[PDB]
Amino acid sequence: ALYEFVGLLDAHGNVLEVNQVALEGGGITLEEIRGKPFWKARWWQISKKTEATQKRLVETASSGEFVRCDVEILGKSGGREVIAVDFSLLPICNEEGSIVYLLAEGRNITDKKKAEAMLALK
Amino acid sequence: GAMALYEFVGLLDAHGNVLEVNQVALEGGGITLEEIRGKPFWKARWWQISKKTEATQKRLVETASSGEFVRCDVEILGKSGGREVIAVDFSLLPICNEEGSIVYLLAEGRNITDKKKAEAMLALK
Repeated sequence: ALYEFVGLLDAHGNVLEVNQVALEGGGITLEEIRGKPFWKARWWQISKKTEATQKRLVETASSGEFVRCDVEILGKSGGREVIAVDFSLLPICNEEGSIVYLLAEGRNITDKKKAEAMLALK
Repeated sequence: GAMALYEFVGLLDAHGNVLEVNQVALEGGGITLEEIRGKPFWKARWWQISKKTEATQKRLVETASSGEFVRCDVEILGKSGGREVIAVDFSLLPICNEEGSIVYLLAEGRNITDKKKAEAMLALK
Protein backbone atom coordinates (compact mmCIF):
# COMPACT_ATOMS: atom_id res chain seq x y z
CA ALA A 1 0.00 0.00 0.00
CA LEU A 2 1.32 3.61 -0.10
CA TYR A 3 4.20 3.76 2.33
CA GLU A 4 4.12 4.95 5.87
CA PHE A 5 7.88 5.73 6.08
CA VAL A 6 9.90 6.89 3.09
CA GLY A 7 13.49 7.95 2.48
CA LEU A 8 15.60 8.92 -0.47
CA LEU A 9 19.21 7.61 -0.47
CA ASP A 10 22.03 8.10 -2.96
CA ALA A 11 23.48 5.04 -4.65
CA HIS A 12 25.92 4.56 -1.70
CA GLY A 13 23.03 4.47 0.74
CA ASN A 14 23.68 7.90 2.15
CA VAL A 15 20.51 9.67 3.52
CA LEU A 16 19.17 12.49 1.39
CA GLU A 17 15.57 13.04 2.45
CA VAL A 18 13.23 11.35 4.96
CA ASN A 19 9.57 11.99 5.65
CA GLN A 20 8.56 13.58 8.98
CA VAL A 21 6.70 10.45 10.18
CA ALA A 22 9.85 8.29 9.97
CA LEU A 23 12.05 10.91 11.58
CA GLU A 24 9.49 11.26 14.48
CA GLY A 25 9.27 7.43 14.89
CA GLY A 26 13.10 7.06 15.16
CA GLY A 27 13.64 10.17 17.18
CA ILE A 28 16.03 11.58 14.59
CA THR A 29 16.35 14.90 12.73
CA LEU A 30 17.30 15.00 9.08
CA GLU A 31 20.26 17.25 9.69
CA GLU A 32 21.80 14.60 12.06
CA ILE A 33 21.76 11.75 9.47
CA ARG A 34 21.87 13.51 6.13
CA GLY A 35 24.87 12.55 3.94
CA LYS A 36 25.69 9.56 6.12
CA PRO A 37 24.86 5.88 5.56
CA PHE A 38 21.29 4.86 6.17
CA TRP A 39 22.34 1.84 8.28
CA LYS A 40 23.95 4.20 10.85
CA ALA A 41 20.69 5.93 11.59
CA ARG A 42 18.87 4.93 14.80
CA TRP A 43 16.04 2.89 13.18
CA TRP A 44 18.69 0.23 12.38
CA GLN A 45 20.52 0.24 15.72
CA ILE A 46 18.81 -2.51 17.76
CA SER A 47 22.12 -4.33 17.37
CA LYS A 48 25.28 -4.78 15.30
CA LYS A 49 23.30 -7.52 13.41
CA THR A 50 20.46 -5.19 12.45
CA GLU A 51 23.01 -2.54 11.35
CA ALA A 52 24.94 -5.05 9.23
CA THR A 53 21.74 -6.47 7.77
CA GLN A 54 20.62 -3.00 6.60
CA LYS A 55 24.08 -2.26 5.12
CA ARG A 56 23.72 -5.56 3.24
CA LEU A 57 20.20 -4.69 1.97
CA VAL A 58 21.55 -1.27 0.76
CA GLU A 59 24.45 -3.01 -1.04
CA THR A 60 21.96 -5.37 -2.75
CA ALA A 61 19.75 -2.48 -3.92
CA SER A 62 22.82 -0.40 -4.96
CA SER A 63 23.51 -3.32 -7.32
CA GLY A 64 20.13 -3.06 -9.09
CA GLU A 65 18.37 -5.80 -7.07
CA PHE A 66 14.95 -4.95 -5.55
CA VAL A 67 14.68 -5.66 -1.75
CA ARG A 68 11.58 -6.56 0.20
CA CYS A 69 11.59 -8.09 3.68
CA ASP A 70 10.11 -7.85 7.14
CA VAL A 71 12.52 -6.16 9.59
CA GLU A 72 12.42 -4.82 13.19
CA ILE A 73 13.39 -1.15 13.76
CA LEU A 74 13.57 1.38 16.55
CA GLY A 75 10.71 3.07 14.94
CA LYS A 76 8.18 4.06 17.55
CA SER A 77 8.13 6.70 20.29
CA GLY A 78 11.21 8.69 19.29
CA GLY A 79 13.42 5.57 18.84
CA ARG A 80 12.41 3.97 22.19
CA GLU A 81 10.24 1.12 21.02
CA VAL A 82 10.74 -1.69 18.50
CA ILE A 83 8.11 -2.07 15.71
CA ALA A 84 8.05 -4.70 12.88
CA VAL A 85 7.97 -3.14 9.45
CA ASP A 86 7.44 -4.44 5.85
CA PHE A 87 10.52 -2.79 4.29
CA SER A 88 11.47 -2.26 0.70
CA LEU A 89 14.42 -0.72 -1.31
CA LEU A 90 13.81 0.31 -4.96
CA PRO A 91 16.91 1.06 -7.03
CA ILE A 92 16.13 4.24 -9.08
CA CYS A 93 17.95 4.42 -12.44
CA ASN A 94 18.51 7.25 -14.82
CA GLU A 95 17.54 7.03 -18.54
CA GLU A 96 20.74 5.08 -19.35
CA GLY A 97 19.94 2.51 -16.63
CA SER A 98 22.63 3.53 -14.06
CA ILE A 99 21.52 3.51 -10.42
CA VAL A 100 21.42 7.08 -9.10
CA TYR A 101 19.22 6.83 -6.00
CA LEU A 102 17.54 4.30 -3.75
CA LEU A 103 14.01 4.64 -2.41
CA ALA A 104 13.47 3.16 1.12
CA GLU A 105 9.88 2.48 2.08
CA GLY A 106 8.20 0.94 5.05
CA ARG A 107 4.91 0.22 6.63
CA ASN A 108 4.34 -0.66 10.34
CA ILE A 109 2.97 -4.24 10.40
CA THR A 110 2.68 -4.49 14.18
CA ASP A 111 -1.26 -4.26 13.89
CA LYS A 112 -1.59 -5.71 10.36
CA LYS A 113 -3.86 -8.82 10.00
CA LYS A 114 -1.64 -11.95 10.37
CA ALA A 115 -0.81 -13.22 6.91
CA GLU A 116 0.40 -16.44 5.37
CA ALA A 117 3.46 -16.53 2.92
CA MET A 118 3.40 -18.63 -0.21
CA LEU A 119 5.60 -21.63 0.60
CA ALA A 120 6.93 -24.11 -1.94
CA LEU A 121 5.86 -27.76 -1.36
CA LYS A 122 9.37 -28.96 -2.39
CA GLY B 1 30.38 21.55 0.32
CA ALA B 2 29.53 17.82 0.54
CA MET B 3 25.72 18.28 0.11
CA ALA B 4 25.80 20.75 -2.74
CA LEU B 5 25.45 17.75 -5.05
CA TYR B 6 21.61 17.85 -4.59
CA GLU B 7 19.20 20.91 -4.66
CA PHE B 8 15.41 20.66 -5.19
CA VAL B 9 13.76 17.18 -5.06
CA GLY B 10 10.22 15.84 -4.87
CA LEU B 11 8.46 12.54 -5.01
CA LEU B 12 5.22 12.30 -7.05
CA ASP B 13 2.92 9.37 -7.48
CA ALA B 14 2.66 7.65 -10.90
CA HIS B 15 0.24 10.37 -12.12
CA GLY B 16 2.23 13.34 -10.80
CA ASN B 17 0.33 13.98 -7.58
CA VAL B 18 2.65 15.44 -4.90
CA LEU B 19 3.80 13.03 -2.15
CA GLU B 20 6.93 14.65 -0.71
CA VAL B 21 9.05 17.79 -1.37
CA ASN B 22 12.32 18.73 0.30
CA GLN B 23 12.58 21.91 2.37
CA VAL B 24 14.85 23.77 -0.06
CA ALA B 25 12.12 23.49 -2.73
CA LEU B 26 9.27 24.45 -0.40
CA GLU B 27 11.06 27.44 1.17
CA GLY B 28 12.20 28.62 -2.31
CA GLY B 29 8.61 28.49 -3.56
CA GLY B 30 6.96 29.89 -0.37
CA ILE B 31 4.74 26.72 -0.41
CA THR B 32 3.96 24.20 2.31
CA LEU B 33 3.55 20.43 1.58
CA GLU B 34 -0.01 20.54 2.77
CA GLU B 35 -1.10 22.97 0.10
CA ILE B 36 0.11 20.70 -2.67
CA ARG B 37 0.01 17.11 -1.23
CA GLY B 38 -2.13 14.62 -3.30
CA LYS B 39 -2.75 17.26 -6.06
CA PRO B 40 -0.97 17.60 -9.43
CA PHE B 41 2.65 18.86 -9.38
CA TRP B 42 1.88 21.32 -12.18
CA LYS B 43 -0.66 23.18 -10.03
CA ALA B 44 2.04 24.02 -7.41
CA ARG B 45 3.23 27.58 -7.36
CA TRP B 46 6.71 26.97 -8.76
CA TRP B 47 5.05 26.41 -12.16
CA GLN B 48 2.70 29.40 -12.08
CA ILE B 49 4.80 32.14 -13.79
CA SER B 50 2.08 31.92 -16.51
CA LYS B 51 -0.46 29.57 -18.08
CA LYS B 52 2.28 28.55 -20.52
CA THR B 53 4.67 27.43 -17.79
CA GLU B 54 1.86 25.43 -16.08
CA ALA B 55 0.81 23.76 -19.41
CA THR B 56 4.41 22.76 -20.12
CA GLN B 57 4.94 21.22 -16.66
CA LYS B 58 1.71 19.22 -17.14
CA ARG B 59 3.12 17.90 -20.42
CA LEU B 60 6.43 17.08 -18.71
CA VAL B 61 4.66 15.16 -15.94
CA GLU B 62 2.49 13.28 -18.53
CA THR B 63 5.68 12.36 -20.41
CA ALA B 64 7.26 10.88 -17.30
CA SER B 65 3.90 9.20 -16.32
CA SER B 66 4.10 7.31 -19.70
CA GLY B 67 7.48 5.93 -18.63
CA GLU B 68 9.80 8.36 -20.46
CA PHE B 69 12.61 10.24 -18.89
CA VAL B 70 12.45 14.10 -19.11
CA ARG B 71 15.14 16.66 -18.67
CA CYS B 72 15.19 20.28 -19.69
CA ASP B 73 15.72 23.82 -18.57
CA VAL B 74 12.76 25.64 -17.09
CA GLU B 75 12.03 28.81 -15.09
CA ILE B 76 10.23 28.72 -11.76
CA LEU B 77 8.97 30.95 -8.93
CA GLY B 78 11.65 29.25 -6.83
CA LYS B 79 13.59 31.92 -4.89
CA SER B 80 12.69 34.28 -1.91
CA GLY B 81 9.56 32.47 -0.88
CA GLY B 82 8.22 32.33 -4.42
CA ARG B 83 8.89 35.99 -5.16
CA GLU B 84 11.73 35.55 -7.62
CA VAL B 85 12.22 33.64 -10.88
CA ILE B 86 15.16 31.25 -11.28
CA ALA B 87 16.28 29.11 -14.09
CA VAL B 88 16.48 25.40 -13.23
CA ASP B 89 17.94 22.29 -14.86
CA PHE B 90 14.87 20.12 -14.25
CA SER B 91 14.48 16.35 -14.55
CA LEU B 92 11.69 13.81 -13.93
CA LEU B 93 12.69 10.18 -13.51
CA PRO B 94 9.90 7.54 -13.67
CA ILE B 95 10.50 4.97 -10.84
CA CYS B 96 9.39 1.34 -11.52
CA ASN B 97 8.75 -1.28 -8.90
CA GLU B 98 10.03 -4.87 -8.96
CA GLU B 99 7.32 -5.95 -11.47
CA GLY B 100 8.43 -3.12 -13.82
CA SER B 101 5.35 -0.90 -13.13
CA ILE B 102 5.67 2.87 -12.75
CA VAL B 103 5.01 3.68 -9.14
CA TYR B 104 6.53 7.10 -8.55
CA LEU B 105 8.09 10.01 -10.39
CA LEU B 106 11.26 11.73 -8.96
CA ALA B 107 11.43 15.43 -9.71
CA GLU B 108 14.84 17.09 -9.34
CA GLY B 109 16.11 20.51 -10.12
CA ARG B 110 19.27 22.60 -9.85
CA ASN B 111 19.39 26.40 -9.91
CA ILE B 112 21.37 27.38 -13.05
CA THR B 113 20.56 31.17 -12.98
CA ASP B 114 24.12 32.42 -12.34
CA LYS B 115 25.34 29.70 -14.74
CA LYS B 116 23.13 31.07 -17.66
CA LYS B 117 24.33 34.61 -16.74
CA ALA B 118 27.93 33.43 -17.10
CA GLU B 119 27.23 31.63 -20.45
CA ALA B 120 25.68 34.85 -21.73
CA MET B 121 28.80 36.88 -20.70
CA LEU B 122 31.20 34.38 -22.30
CA ALA B 123 29.03 34.49 -25.46
CA LEU B 124 29.49 38.25 -25.99
CA LYS B 125 30.95 38.82 -29.40
